[PDB]
Amino acid sequence: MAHHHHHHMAKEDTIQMQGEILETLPNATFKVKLENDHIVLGHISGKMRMHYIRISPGDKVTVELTPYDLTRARIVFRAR
Repeated sequence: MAHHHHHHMAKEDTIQMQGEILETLPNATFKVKLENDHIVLGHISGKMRMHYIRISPGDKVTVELTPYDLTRARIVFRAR
């Protein structure tokens, strides 16, 4: 196939996007609505989430999403 380009992506760029919890889910994942009205699923990684106070609807929180994986995210609760 003439000059067939290899599907091998480079330069990973993840984006921290900040909004508020629209809905709490017991799936270790929280339905977070961002300031753009775009709702993304911010998932808490690690067993810390069980010990951590589950983030109630109406709490503002940051998450981190690859623009390609916009459907999902990882929670970014800013701990010191």
